[PDB]
Amino acid sequence: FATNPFDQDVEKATSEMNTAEDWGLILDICDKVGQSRTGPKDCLRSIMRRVNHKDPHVAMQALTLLGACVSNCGKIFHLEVCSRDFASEVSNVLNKGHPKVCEKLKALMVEWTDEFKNDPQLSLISAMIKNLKEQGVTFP
Repeated sequence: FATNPFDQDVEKATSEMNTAEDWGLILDICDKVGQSRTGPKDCLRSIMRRVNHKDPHVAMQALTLLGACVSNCGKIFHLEVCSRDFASEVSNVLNKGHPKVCEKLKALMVEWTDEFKNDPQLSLISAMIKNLKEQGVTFP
């Protein structure tokens, strides 16, 4: 019965009508995440639904929103991204996704492992990279 409070803003920020992702709507999303206990998880789940959209223009906009949340929301968001739920969502996107979408998601992962390298609680992204490399996936 419950609706995700991020769904509406995430849709406008990543609309197919947009020439590019709306940054004003991105920063408002980042600020909103930090206002509630469930903000990080609610937002990440909403983002991943848009990353899974049929139109790659929508999926590309969603990945820049994902990157902005990891950049601006701090450890609380990094912990959400460091989950089995995200790892499942990553392999589901890489197996069905457009090459342009796969390129961007894998690029973000390489950036995150470098950013998370000094935190042992944030090792999951590096573990996902190693696991995907065993399956023959390349990470430039």
